[PDB]
Amino acid sequence: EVQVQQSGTVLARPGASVKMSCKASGYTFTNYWMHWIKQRPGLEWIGAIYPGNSATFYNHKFRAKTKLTAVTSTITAYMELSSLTNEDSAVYYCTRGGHGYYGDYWGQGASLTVSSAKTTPPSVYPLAPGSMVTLGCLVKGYFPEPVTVTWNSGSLSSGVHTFPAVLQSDLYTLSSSVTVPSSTWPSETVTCNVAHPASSTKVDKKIVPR
Amino acid sequence: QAVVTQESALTTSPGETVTLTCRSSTGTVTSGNHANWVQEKPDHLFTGLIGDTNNRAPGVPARFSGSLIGDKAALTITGAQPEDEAIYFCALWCNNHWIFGGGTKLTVLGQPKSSPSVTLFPPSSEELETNKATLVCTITDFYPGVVTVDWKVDGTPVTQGMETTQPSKQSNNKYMASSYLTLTARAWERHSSYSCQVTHEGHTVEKSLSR
Ligand SMILES: C[C@H]1O[C@H](O[C@H]2[C@H](O)[C@@H](CO)O[C@H](O)[C@H]2O[C@H]2O[C@H](CO)[C@H](O)[C@H](O)[C@H]2O)[C@H](O)C[C@H]1O
Repeated sequence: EVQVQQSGTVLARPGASVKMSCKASGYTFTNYWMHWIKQRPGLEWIGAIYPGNSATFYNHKFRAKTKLTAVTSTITAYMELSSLTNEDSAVYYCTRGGHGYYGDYWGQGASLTVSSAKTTPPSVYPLAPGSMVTLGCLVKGYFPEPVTVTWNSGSLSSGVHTFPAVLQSDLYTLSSSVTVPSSTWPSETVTCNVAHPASSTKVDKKIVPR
Repeated sequence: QAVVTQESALTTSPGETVTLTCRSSTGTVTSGNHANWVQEKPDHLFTGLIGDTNNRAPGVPARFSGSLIGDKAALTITGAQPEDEAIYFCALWCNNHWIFGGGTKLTVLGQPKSSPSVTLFPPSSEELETNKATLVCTITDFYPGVVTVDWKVDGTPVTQGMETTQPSKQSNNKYMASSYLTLTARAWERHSSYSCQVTHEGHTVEKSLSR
């Protein structure tokens, strides 16, 4: 049916430039506008291209930054972003538009991160307190995303909360918690397992009373 | 320029009718502004709803309708379902730019309200050993998904040094979020009492510890 397929995750340095792609399927490309949308934790319109006659509209704010193109042959629209800064880190969407609208069907979004940080392993710390008890693990200072966290090698699935990463001093920090019966710990061990594939890190942290 | 304004959060019950509005700083919204409405669900899942002021996009349920109600564009959901709990953004075509509203968080009460479980954890000794101190406040199981987090160090409000994640949806459809206070072990040792204060639906939950 209609599908707008986007390219994947991009990692880039300051000053550099990147090209993102968006392929149309289930409709005639040349009769619709392909728009591009920036999401940074608010939404902003970048601009739009009409592939049948290659007309474009830009947001004035993005005129110096973006270049939109389309190939009616490979049914792909493209966006070039140049002179990257950290302010360009955001998720970007391409959307299908027509008369009076910009986006009935949306792509899934391609994530862009602009950073000069290098690949760093996480430092993992146990979070002990000292009816039910809540234990946690802090995954601090890693780059890039993602880390995965299991508890007791996946055995402890129930009551587990892994939080979204926040950026602190250009590296990520994440935490995960598990709540277990208070009669169960310290008696039955609780270990968090953190893997960070980019730095091929695999670390286990037993939670011990304080 | 033009600023587009929307309610920031609305709450309704399943079966009820709710209306979301979209106003512009350049005066009345008209037809030539082609008001668009779209929906954001958990995990960057966007769905176009309304195009050109009132056209339903393909496969949008008929309970969603768009209209002008006076000087404003509005989205009316007649008979709201639990799956309509989402962020709704309007946009207007103005001076050859699509300009976005801030988005409205709509809660459609699919289950009873739930107060947050707040846990505050001290820095681990292993971290202190690196000359750093991070306090972690985890906030889970609250519904509606709207929370304000404040940090207090010896009663003084903390204005720098903390990070809070945007509320995230749990698998049981309640919400969770975490907040961090990072200090150097020297600032950590200069104060006795630390508090994580979470306000949900007018009520505050406070968790405190002492060094
Ligand atoms: C990108 C842009 O696409 C749509 O507007 C276009 C119209 O559909 C076509 C034909 O009707 O003409 C123009 O290329 C676009 O018109 C928009 O811009 C004109 C410029 O004179 C006017 O402002 C029109 O009101 C406006 O529709 C879509 O409707 C809006 C936008 O996403």
